[PDB]
Amino acid sequence: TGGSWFKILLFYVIFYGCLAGIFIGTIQVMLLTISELKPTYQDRVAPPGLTQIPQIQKTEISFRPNDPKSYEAYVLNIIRFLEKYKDSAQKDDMIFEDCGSMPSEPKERGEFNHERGERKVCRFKLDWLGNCSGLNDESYGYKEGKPCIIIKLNRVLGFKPKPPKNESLETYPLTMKYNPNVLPVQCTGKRDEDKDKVGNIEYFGMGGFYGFPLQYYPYYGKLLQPKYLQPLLAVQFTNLTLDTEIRIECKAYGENIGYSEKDRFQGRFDVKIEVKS
Amino acid sequence: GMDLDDHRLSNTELEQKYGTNIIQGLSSVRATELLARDGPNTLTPPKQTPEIIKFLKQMVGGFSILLWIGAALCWIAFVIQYVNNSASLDNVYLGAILVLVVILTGIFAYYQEAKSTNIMASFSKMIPQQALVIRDAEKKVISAEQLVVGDVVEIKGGDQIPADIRLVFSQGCKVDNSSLTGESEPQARSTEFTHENPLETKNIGFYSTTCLEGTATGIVINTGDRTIIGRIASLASGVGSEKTPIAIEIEHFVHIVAGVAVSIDIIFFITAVCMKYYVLDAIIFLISIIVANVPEGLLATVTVTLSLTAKRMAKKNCLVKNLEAVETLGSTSIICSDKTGTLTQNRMTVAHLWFDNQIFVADTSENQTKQAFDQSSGTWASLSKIITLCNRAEFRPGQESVPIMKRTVVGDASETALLKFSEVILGDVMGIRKRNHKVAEIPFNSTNKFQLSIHETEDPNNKRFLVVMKGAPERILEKCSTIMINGQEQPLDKSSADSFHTAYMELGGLGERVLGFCHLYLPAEQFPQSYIFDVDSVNFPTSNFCFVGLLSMIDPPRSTVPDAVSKCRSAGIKVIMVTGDHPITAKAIAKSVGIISANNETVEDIAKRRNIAVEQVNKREAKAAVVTGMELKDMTPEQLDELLTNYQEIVFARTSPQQKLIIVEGCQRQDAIVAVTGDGVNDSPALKKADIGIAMGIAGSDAAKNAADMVLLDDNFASIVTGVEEGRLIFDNLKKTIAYTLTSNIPELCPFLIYIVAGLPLPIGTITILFIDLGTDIIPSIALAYEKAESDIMNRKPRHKKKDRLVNTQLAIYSYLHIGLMQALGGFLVYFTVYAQQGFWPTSLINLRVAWETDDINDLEDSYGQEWTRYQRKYLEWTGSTAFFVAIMIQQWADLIICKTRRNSIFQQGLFRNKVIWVGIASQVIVALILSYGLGSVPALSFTMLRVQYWFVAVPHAILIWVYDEMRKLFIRLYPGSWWDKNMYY
Ligand SMILES: CCCCCCCC/C=C/CCCCCCCC(=O)OC[C@H](COP(=O)(O)OCC[N+](C)(C)C)OC(=O)CCCCCCC/C=C/CCCCCCCC
Ligand SMILES: CCCCCCCC/C=C\CCCCCCCC(=O)OC[C@H](COP(=O)(O)OCC[N+](C)(C)C)OC(=O)CCCCCCC/C=C/CCCCCCCC
Ligand SMILES: CCCCCCCC/C=C\CCCCCCCC(=O)O[C@H](COC(=O)CCCCCCC/C=C/CCCCCCCC)COP(=O)(O)OCC[N+](C)(C)C
Ligand SMILES: CC(C)CCC[C@@H](C)[C@H]1CC[C@H]2[C@@H]3CC=C4C[C@@H](O)CC[C@]4(C)[C@H]3CC[C@]12C
Ligand SMILES: CC(C)CCC[C@@H](C)[C@H]1CC[C@H]2[C@@H]3CC=C4C[C@@H](O)CC[C@]4(C)[C@H]3CC[C@]12C
Ligand SMILES: CC(C)CCC[C@@H](C)[C@H]1CC[C@H]2[C@@H]3CC=C4C[C@@H](O)CC[C@]4(C)[C@H]3CC[C@]12C
Ligand SMILES: *[C@@H]1O[C@H](CO)[C@@H](O)[C@H](O)[C@H]1NC(C)=O
Ligand code: ALF
Ligand SMILES: [K+]
Ligand SMILES: [K+]
Ligand SMILES: [K+]
Ligand SMILES: [Mg+2]
Repeated sequence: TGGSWFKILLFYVIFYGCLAGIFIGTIQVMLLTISELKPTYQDRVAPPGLTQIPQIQKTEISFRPNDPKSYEAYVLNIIRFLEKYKDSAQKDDMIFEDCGSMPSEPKERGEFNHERGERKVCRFKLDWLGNCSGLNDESYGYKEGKPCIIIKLNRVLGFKPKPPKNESLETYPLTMKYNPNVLPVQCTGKRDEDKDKVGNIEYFGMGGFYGFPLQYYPYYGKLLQPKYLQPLLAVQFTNLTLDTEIRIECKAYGENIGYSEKDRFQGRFDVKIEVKS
Repeated sequence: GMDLDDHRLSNTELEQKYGTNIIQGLSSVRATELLARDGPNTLTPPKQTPEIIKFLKQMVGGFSILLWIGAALCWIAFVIQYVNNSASLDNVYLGAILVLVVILTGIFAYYQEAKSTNIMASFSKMIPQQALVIRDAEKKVISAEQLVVGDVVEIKGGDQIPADIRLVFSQGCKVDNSSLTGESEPQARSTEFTHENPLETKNIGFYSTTCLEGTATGIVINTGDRTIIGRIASLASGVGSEKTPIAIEIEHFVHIVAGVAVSIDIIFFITAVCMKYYVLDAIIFLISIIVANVPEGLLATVTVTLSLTAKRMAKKNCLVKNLEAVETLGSTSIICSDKTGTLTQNRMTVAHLWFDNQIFVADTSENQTKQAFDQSSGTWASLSKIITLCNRAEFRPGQESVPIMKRTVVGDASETALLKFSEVILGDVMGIRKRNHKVAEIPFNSTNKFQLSIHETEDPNNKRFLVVMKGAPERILEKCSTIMINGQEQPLDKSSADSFHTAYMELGGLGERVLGFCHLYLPAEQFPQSYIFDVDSVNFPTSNFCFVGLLSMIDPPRSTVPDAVSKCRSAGIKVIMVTGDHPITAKAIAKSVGIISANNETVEDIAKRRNIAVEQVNKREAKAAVVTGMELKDMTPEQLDELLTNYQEIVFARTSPQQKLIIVEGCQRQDAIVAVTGDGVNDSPALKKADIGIAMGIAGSDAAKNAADMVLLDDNFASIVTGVEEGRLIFDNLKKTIAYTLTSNIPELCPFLIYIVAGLPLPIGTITILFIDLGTDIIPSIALAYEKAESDIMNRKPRHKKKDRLVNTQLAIYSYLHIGLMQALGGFLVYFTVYAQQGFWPTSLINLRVAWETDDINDLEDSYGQEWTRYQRKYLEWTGSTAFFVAIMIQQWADLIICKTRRNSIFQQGLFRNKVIWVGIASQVIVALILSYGLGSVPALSFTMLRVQYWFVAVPHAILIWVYDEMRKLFIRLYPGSWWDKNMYY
């Protein structure tokens, strides 16, 4: 009957409303136990990943220096990423602090609490990325056979990278360790036959060192420390075989930095570059 | 199909019709061309479907069509992905699992699907191999198959009748038509028209019936399948290919669930088309919908439940041939039961004996040890001696330590009954028969209806000749001039004759066959010891006898039958007796069992009481009715329907097997589930047409046991009430199992709906929900079949098949909407807890699935600004999926607890009374622990290890489910029929 229909609809309305209320109350009680400044857990993001800027789809780079449209996507992506790294957007001193040009110890800017207000970020200037900054070089190197990719370390709150001590033999002598303040980064060919065609490697870092300075760490969380500019490392090749596909691997060494076979980007690259004639 | 019976014709008309001759027969050419045209005299076996097609047809029944569509969609998705260079796999696994599920479900359904078989194999024991037929006036032995209609055949004693013949020459021929009437009483044969009905015409022999004694000659009229037993076999093999009530309920449940799944899939596929999704995403969503909305493990669980019940019933000597038949007994509304062999013991037994002008009652139980009916009274010694000495039956050899009622005896049925009585009440009559010498006289000639035996007493005191005689009571009385009442002998008083006659009439009224007894001592003054005796009955007198007593036989019911019938009638079942015996015996047995109560009274009895015409009495007053075969052969079906509807207690008498089939069909026209009990060939068509057929084990015949769905090995008729108990318990526990199975579909379906609509990362995968469907819920589904009865099961009325369904709308609504939604809510709470505690707040997960599942992006920014590689994102996804799985499991623990009852409370029913429930809970604990910390230590099948706190987030939601269900059942209990019983009870 119509009255029966009204009674059943009223019952279902109140029942579903009560269920929704219980669900929302449980969500609120759970959210009361998470902090808005630091994550409760870092199980999955504790070993930071390594990522390049051009953001290539199939882990491959195939372009022709002749046709502008062949490298237009990479050039536009690099411009889009590096637009925020221009010094024109870092001039304000209330929120930016000029940190020295020489690598130094990590900066502890207080503690993860609402007190002490916001944080100040060390400024990263494009001049340190020599001949891949876009200031006085067009196409960001994508002229005849001069590709360069900007390597970055994934942001993790409270993360202080620990560079490897030079006690154990790391690699061939780089003639400058500076371990306590620089996290080493090196790009090598994937296997033996790609080392003969990869060519020389040019690293452009802050202060001339080949790695990420530790003065920019730790990250504080986009709320305490917004407008944070992570350190960059432009890697340029300048010599590679035309019409050939070369697999190049970039690895970040450190005591705390980890690797994984399952995860291919945990401190490593699998990038392929092919330069057509 | 020939039915133009012509037993009215004389010999000459038979000759002209069939073109033969008694002296000659049929010529060889004539017989060969008959064998060519008419066909061999052999029951033609029916066409049967080979088992492999019966097995293959199971792969398209149930939920298997949806699973096949899902497997096809999985293959299409994989080929599309392979074209686009996607080695992710994860879909061949799903297709293989779906195909394996289809195969396993088909295997289980084939195991549950009937038994097929044919009845013809049972008739081979009766069909004769050869026959003595005459051709060209020569007596030759010819195989019965070669015999064809029209030829003259001669039948001796002790052999099966070759075919349906019309007797022309007979000499003391007595047949045993137990396959047509169910009665082993020898039926005499003649060469004259006796009855209009060919089944009682007395001048027709029947195919496969045995001739007990004598010679006969007849003209074959029907052969092969045109014979009466041929039609019986054709009917018993050509009917019964119909679904069972439990099969119909399961099919309706499948229809409801499949309709829900199809509707949801179609509507959400249309919405996905209307929301700019790629075809691959749409078909993946469709596969997830199909897998989530199908209860794969339920149809096998029902089979396992039925198998467990069948085993625990076969433990009680009740073999269940058809697995689907355990349920049917319990939804049965009408039990049409055979009289002889089923309700009665099929053995002639003395019931009443009359002397001293009083009626004594004798025990008739099969396992009786002794008899005590005022034995110390007078006249009992003379009655004992006359019963012992005046008998011809003898026990069979090899019977030293055999139970007395189970000892095989050679002799007449009446002689066997008296001999069993004497052995029981005296112990050893062999010594008594030996010590009392028997003169070589025992005239038991036909048309005499009496027999006498002269003996000499072994007692030295008397030492006088004795003439004991028994026979028809009227002949005994007319030869009697005195009666022995308490030692001394009264004259033939008018009052004594009146008492004799009224005892005769009442004993006949109880449907019993009386036998009169009388003895006459011969004084030695007139008959010396050496006096010669002659068989001519002229050397000794046969008059002026003394009547001692009068005994009657009943063929009594089994000991457990009356109580079982009373319980069945108290359980709301209507018992009908359909028998081939005479109406008087059937009515007496019905009154003695409980089919007709003592107070209930039929039309004929009302007419006798009021002395008015039988047409004058209104049939509304009569509460019982006895219908003979003739009253039913000319009954229009509407009249039969009204007869069944009006009268609560009905007895059918002198019914042919076709009439039994007619009665069963007419009872099924009233939308009633019928059960048939029988132990004879004539019950096979009824035992097949019935929804469940029950046959006796020891007393039963091969045809009945082949045509039945259940066989009682010890012939304990009391097993029917236990069967009804088990069937009703099965129905209730099946409701519980179906609710518990359907409740977990919604927690598996809601994540995919939310994933499509709000674009969250996938809360759970398809293999994960398959693990719920196949691994965790099966043992609790079996456990819910061990729940004890909530209320008085055997006091309810039988369920209405059309009105009451196993899966109604209330159960489906409660399982999908009231429960299931709560489980989805708890699982989503756990999922949001897992995601938020690692960096992704609940509001940051809206419409993130496109960037979440992009292998190109490896710097996804969460709420805190951290950047996540693709593999870390999918590892977090697997963690959330495993946690959602665990939440579903725990809320299913709660739902098992709340589904243990339907109207009661867990406080009343008991938490630990059902240990299989706790076995199921422990099994889920073990299975989840393995699936989380084994498989998952290596990330596989979207399983990862879980933190300790993710195992207990959904426990409060389980407690909430339990509290809500307890409140619902409490309000159902408090106010019955108060809009809460009508809407919330399932
Ligand atoms: C039966 C099956 C049921 C399944 C249920 C699935 C539900 C899926 C919905 C999930 C969203 C839940 C959000 C609840 C969040 C808490 C409530 C609240 O108070 O949150 C206010 C939010 C901020 O919370 P936070 O996450 O920042 O807290 C972070 C924690 N702390 C505060 C500590 C930092 O305010 C904000 O910033 C955002 C303000 C604007 C929000 C716009 C949302 C528009 C989304 C629409 C999609 C709706 C789809 C519905 C589909 C139904 C299908 C049946
Ligand atoms: C986004 C999508 C989410 C999907 C969630 C799950 C959706 C499905 C859930 C429940 C649907 C159950 C369908 C059951 C169908 C039964 C089929 C059938 O065989 O029918 C036979 C019955 C016989 O009736 P009877 O004589 O036994 O009744 C006697 C009543 N007495 C006693 C008061 C007189 O016929 C009837 O009952 C009439 C049946 C009328 C049904 C009308 C439609 C009901 C469906 C409502 C669902 C709407 C969507 C809900 C989504 C919620 C999202 C929050
Ligand atoms: C907090 C933990 C979870 C709590 C769950 C609570 C479940 C129970 C909720 C409501 C049922 C209350 C009524 C019980 C008795 C009904 C008597 C009756 O319906 O009377 C009927 C008229 O009533 C009405 O029109 C109103 C019907 C009841 C409306 C209840 C309120 C609306 C719906 C509430 C449901 C909320 C559920 C929320 C759950 C959220 C998730 C956990 C007719 O009575 P009559 O004349 O035939 O009397 C019979 C006479 N005689 C007894 C002698 C035979
Ligand atoms: C919340 C909204 C979006 C969806 C829920 C709709 C619910 C409340 C409505 C829509 C159709 C309704 C159902 C229509 C038919 C029946 C069958 C009847 O025998 C009992 C009532 C019942 C079961 C109704 C219950 C309430 C009902 C299910
Ligand atoms: C909003 C959406 C989810 C509502 C969907 C309601 C659908 C799934 C429900 C509501 C009514 C239901 C139907 C009601 C009647 C019948 C006839 C029966 O012989 C088979 C089941 C069938 C065909 C049901 C199938 C499922 C059904 C169609
Ligand atoms: C009513 C409540 C208790 C029901 C909840 C059952 C929970 C608490 C039980 C059931 C299964 C159990 C888990 C099974 C697996 C593991 C992994 C092992 O390495 C640590 C113990 C741990 C984590 C167990 C903790 C306790 C546990 C989660
Ligand atoms: C790129 O920059 C380096 C900086 O030392 C410079 O030496 C080199 O010539 C440049 N390459 C060209 C050809 O632009
Ligand atoms: F003895 Al019957 F049907 F009457 F088997
Ligand atoms: K399911
Ligand atoms: K049957
Ligand atoms: K299920
Ligand atoms: Mg019988």
